[PDB]
Amino acid sequence: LSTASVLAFERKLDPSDALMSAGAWAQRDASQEWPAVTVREKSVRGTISNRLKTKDRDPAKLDASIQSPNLQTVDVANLPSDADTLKVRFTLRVLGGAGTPSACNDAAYRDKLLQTVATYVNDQGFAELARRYAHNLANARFLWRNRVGAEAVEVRINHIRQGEVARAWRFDALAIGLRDFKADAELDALAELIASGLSGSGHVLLEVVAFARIGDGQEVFPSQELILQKSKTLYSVRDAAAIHSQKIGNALRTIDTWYPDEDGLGPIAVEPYGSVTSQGKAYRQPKQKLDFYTLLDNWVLRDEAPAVEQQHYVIANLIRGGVFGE
Amino acid sequence: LSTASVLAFERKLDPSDALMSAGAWAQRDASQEWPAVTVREKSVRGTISNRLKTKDRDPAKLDASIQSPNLQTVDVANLPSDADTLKVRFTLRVLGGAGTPSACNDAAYRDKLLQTVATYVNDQGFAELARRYAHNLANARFLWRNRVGAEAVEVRINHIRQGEVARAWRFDALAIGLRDFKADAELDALAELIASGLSGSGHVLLEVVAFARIGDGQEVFPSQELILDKGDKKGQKSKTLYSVRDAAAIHSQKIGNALRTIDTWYPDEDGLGPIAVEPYGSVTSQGKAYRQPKQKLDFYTLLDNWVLRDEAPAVEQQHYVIANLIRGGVFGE
Amino acid sequence: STYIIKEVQNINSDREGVKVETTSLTSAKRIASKNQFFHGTVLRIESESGNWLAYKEDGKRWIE
Amino acid sequence: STYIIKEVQNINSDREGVKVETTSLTSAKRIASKNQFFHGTVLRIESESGNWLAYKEDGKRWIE
Amino acid sequence: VTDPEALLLLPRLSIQNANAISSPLTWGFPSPGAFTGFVHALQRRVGISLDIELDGVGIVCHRFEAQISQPAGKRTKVFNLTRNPLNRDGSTAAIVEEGRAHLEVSLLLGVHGDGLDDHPAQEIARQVQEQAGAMRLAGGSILPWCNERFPAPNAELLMLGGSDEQRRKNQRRLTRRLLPGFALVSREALLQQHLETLRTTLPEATTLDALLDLCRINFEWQVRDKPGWLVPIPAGYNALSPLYLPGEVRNARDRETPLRFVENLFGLGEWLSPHRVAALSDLLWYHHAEPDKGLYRWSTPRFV
Amino acid sequence: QLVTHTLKPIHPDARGSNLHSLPQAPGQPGLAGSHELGDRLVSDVVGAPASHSLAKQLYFPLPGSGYHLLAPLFPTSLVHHVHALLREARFGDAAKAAREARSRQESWPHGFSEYPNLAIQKFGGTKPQNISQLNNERRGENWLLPSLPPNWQRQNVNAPMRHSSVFEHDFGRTPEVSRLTRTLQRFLAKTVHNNLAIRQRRAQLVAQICDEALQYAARLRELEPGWSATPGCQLHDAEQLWLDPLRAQTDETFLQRRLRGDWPAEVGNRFANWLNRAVSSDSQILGSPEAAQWSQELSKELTMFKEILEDERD
Repeated sequence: LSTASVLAFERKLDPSDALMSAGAWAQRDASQEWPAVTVREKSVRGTISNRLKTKDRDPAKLDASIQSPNLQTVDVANLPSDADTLKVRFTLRVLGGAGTPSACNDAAYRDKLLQTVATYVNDQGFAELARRYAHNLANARFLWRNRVGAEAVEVRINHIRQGEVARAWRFDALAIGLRDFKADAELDALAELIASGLSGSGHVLLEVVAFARIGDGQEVFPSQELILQKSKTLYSVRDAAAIHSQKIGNALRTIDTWYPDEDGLGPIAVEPYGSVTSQGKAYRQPKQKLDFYTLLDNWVLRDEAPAVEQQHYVIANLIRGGVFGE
Repeated sequence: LSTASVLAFERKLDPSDALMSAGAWAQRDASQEWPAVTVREKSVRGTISNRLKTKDRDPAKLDASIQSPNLQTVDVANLPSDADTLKVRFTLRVLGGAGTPSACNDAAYRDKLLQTVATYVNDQGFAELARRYAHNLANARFLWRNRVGAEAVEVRINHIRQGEVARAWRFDALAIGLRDFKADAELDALAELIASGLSGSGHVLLEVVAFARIGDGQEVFPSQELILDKGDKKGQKSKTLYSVRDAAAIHSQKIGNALRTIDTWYPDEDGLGPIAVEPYGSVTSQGKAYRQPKQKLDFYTLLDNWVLRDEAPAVEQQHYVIANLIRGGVFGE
Repeated sequence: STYIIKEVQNINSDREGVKVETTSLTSAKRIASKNQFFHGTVLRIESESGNWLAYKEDGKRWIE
Repeated sequence: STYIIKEVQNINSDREGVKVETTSLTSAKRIASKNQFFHGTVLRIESESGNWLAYKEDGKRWIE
Repeated sequence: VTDPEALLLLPRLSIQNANAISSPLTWGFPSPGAFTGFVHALQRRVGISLDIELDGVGIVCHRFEAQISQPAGKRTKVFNLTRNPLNRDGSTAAIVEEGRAHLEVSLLLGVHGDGLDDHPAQEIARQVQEQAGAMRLAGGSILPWCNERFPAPNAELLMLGGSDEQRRKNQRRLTRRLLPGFALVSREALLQQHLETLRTTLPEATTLDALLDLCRINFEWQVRDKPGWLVPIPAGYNALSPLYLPGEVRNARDRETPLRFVENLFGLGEWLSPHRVAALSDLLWYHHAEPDKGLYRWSTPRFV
Repeated sequence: QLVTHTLKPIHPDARGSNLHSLPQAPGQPGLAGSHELGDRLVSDVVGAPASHSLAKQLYFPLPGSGYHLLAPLFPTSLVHHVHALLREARFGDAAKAAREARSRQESWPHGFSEYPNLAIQKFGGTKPQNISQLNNERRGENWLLPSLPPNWQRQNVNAPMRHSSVFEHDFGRTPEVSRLTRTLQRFLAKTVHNNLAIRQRRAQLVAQICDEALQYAARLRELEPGWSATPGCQLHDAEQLWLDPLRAQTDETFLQRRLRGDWPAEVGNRFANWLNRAVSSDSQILGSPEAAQWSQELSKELTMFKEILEDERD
């Protein structure tokens, strides 16, 4: 019973674009019609800050470059003239059927996978993954630079059912530990709702709206769009700044903390081979048996159930979805 | 009496492109001017997570690839800032004369085929195929990813007669079983209308409009347009979505293929639901082709036997053969 | 002859590549295939400039 | 070919120019460079009409 | 070139996934033969029921939208192909060349049958439109006119009766609704004129078409001027082999008529606004065949 | 084998009778075909006439006779000939210098022709060798010619009710008319020697202006549901009468009543003045022979233009 050369799993928990706006912390109770932050252009005089080879460089060569600097145009987004609070609004949907494979070459493999998934669900539910996801949704971990140096960050996660707000929730990213997961009644309720949606007990829609105190006329750091002079290109939708769907889903999936290093990095995004771009190192290297592909191959062909931690990581990967096999 | 080296049957039930728009479910009934969804461009920065080939004894080599990400451009379609309901509108026509062959080398073969078709119709009508198609049209089975994760899907089929007046209907895809076919007054009426159109009533036009609740700012998934031109330089997009009149849509054949997913008599019939009516029971997603030629259930073999030897196969095989003839194609050699 | 060997998921993508500095392009193709780190990647050989020299899909033969 | 050679501090300006009546643009360019009356001026070649044919900055190469 | 008694004008006929190649060396608007044969196939079925005669077919293209993408490597565009189903062997399908596009066109059907007077004109028009809707023109489905606005009916008008004043008023009324689109006509006068003009240099026909259909630049610099839009078209198919009895040609789809191997023949057509044309009858395309020579052309002779 | 037609590039499964060559030239002088060359025939080696389903057989009607099916083939010699003729033009050091001269403005004796909007077609797909007479470089390198009508490129139509386009609506400048006006205004500098040919190109260029103008109004009326009151109605009153919407259900019956008894006659004057101001002329040349023909052409064009709108209201 070999594997299928073609294997794909549709991603789950796919959110939508995140719109941004500005306003006054006082008006936080009423936040509608606020004008969006429009990107603008400003000239910046380029400078030589790169590390040049001392062997190639010389005293005259340096004075030559700084003599005629290379001008470069960039794009920046700043809050309105009078605005001290930034607002971000993005929705989230729960599709479900994570273990259900989208396409498989062999039927036996698909049946074995569905059986293993049903067995795992029966033994223990997704409540653990839902609880971990609840913390990430509650806190502002999704923000990369806007969160750093913020006075007050307030997240509001509502529940949209049949077009109405079934139940609202309000949390505090600052109060909630960034590197520590603490239990709360609201977090448990949200985790239960997510587990139900994933299990297929009903449609689940959550509208997350965050309000972060940055400062008057501050400069927000939106997602820079790919370049085709103009060097920095910001991604604007309908003349409004936003964050990429994948850019949000990457932070929202920071649930991988069982790496073999136990360093101070903290939450790591679920990615095959535990690759990290910023750190430049990939934990869970293929040499070990903890790799996702090896764990799934063993638990499928040899029916070897790995540690609960590895099983959770494998289920998280299947939920995120991707392309496997060959 | 040998077969004809050249055999072709014009396809029937050929739909057109499906326009899409976004709006509020409350105004969907009273507002049909919903603006179309315009395609947009986005950039993604991902790592290479594919399976490794070289030995895993080189840890540094792996970390190196991680330092270099993968950059590409794609196309996405998202609803307007304030829109939670997606609308899709597409028409369908019924030509008729499925059994009537378009071209045949020998006249005797054509006459025998017409006689067998008339005999089958007299014995039992196409009401079975019409009923199966009615379920597909009523439900959202045509949608591949838009249906998954939907709050409420409402389909409305309008029979456009000589005038604007029509018998507009309203169904529920969620309430209707996806893997089970149940009888209903509206389904029977639709099947009768389809059978009449196929029999040659004179004119049949059905405008199907669907409204699916997805969410504010959600992303629709249109049919990617194949290009096949890799190009000699960079500065191109890796994913191109099919768009007409600056509006996203789904291919006509891509819609007509899903709508005709009534082939449930395949030999395996083990967990799989409806499948597209195609020769050799090929499946792209599953990558397997049921009804292999080695068996006697093959469409070509069954038709050859029922024509030359006049052997009437099981009612299921006859239904499948009539469905394939309705779909149309090129057979023989 | 300096040739930049790059790897990407789809034939259409931008990524840095290693400089082989090989004598001939065919030699470059063989070296790239030997150094492939992946099964689903699309090998793309490019010169020092922005002109694309050649590409090879995972399930397809070399193309120029 | 009548070409109007003009000199200005910045590419954006409205100053009159001499009519060379040269055969090709390369001739007008070589003439402007050989007879350049200023170091920091920006050469601007234009046809008899108001259409700008080409420009050249003090520290930059010819551009069209 | 029979004088048509009446003319039926199809207001708007949409087509999807039509044939946009029309020729081995050219691509674009479909060959006129596809439209001419269509009216012929309709007359063979409805002509007997309604006792009407259709010999002239006018073509007016209102909207043409192809499916092409321009690559970044070169300035030559490419078409958007489709995905073929998996082969019976289970291996991946083979990619094949194909074309698709959205074509909104209006056809003029010349009614030469005297029996039209014996039946209502509106009923004849509706009966013809009903078959035209179910029919497939150019190789694709014909999407009827259905939208928020009211539908567009087919109008048949007799051009035989009435004074020249009424005839001109009718032609103006028709051009008023046919202005958004451009008509199609065959122009062989300029083609033969240029052929004889450049015959001294070399007797090459394809070279003349290639030179005419391109951006010509003259040394001064200057660009050559044309009075109107001129483009090559498939005037017809020339006979490449002698006629063979139905038995001689193997795998023939019919034993009633003999098979003949033919080749491709190009030409030069011109796009002129309907207001430019004076007589509408000159727009209708008439198929002419020669039994001796295998030359078969749909060019409208009355246009010259 | 050597043949002038093959089914390998046309279809992979296409098999049938391939003619060795054309013994006679059936192509008439009135048209252009492969039979008109009779030379430069290139036939490569592939790898009871019979046909196949993919032969694309099509019936042809006959006057008062039966039907004849035609099974066309894929011309290879003509295709290769046209391909080489266009390759030597687009490429080569000879044509290369020609295009470079255009940028330098040098009046080089040779003239280079361009082929915009070209299309590429691949033969054999993954296995180009399967195609007959298709070499390694010749496979998929065969480019076609664009036959799309000039109206293939369609853009949006915008007619707002504000003053931004209310004042400039009368002009309606379009990229199609902009390229024609530059060619038309270039024929006014010709001397008496060039006045012989100017009597045809300039005469034909006037009709194209009215044609491109009427198309804009037609597309506007066929895309905009209507236009309400707008600012700048002093000179724009005549333009608003070009595109007439239907009377609204909630409106009065005095809108159509006033427009019914009024004929659009100022549109011609506004168009004539617009063209006069758009195209430059010389004052001293008013008493020359060119001015007479220019006024005659403008009058002939204005007459047909006014006549076209006269039947619109009536």
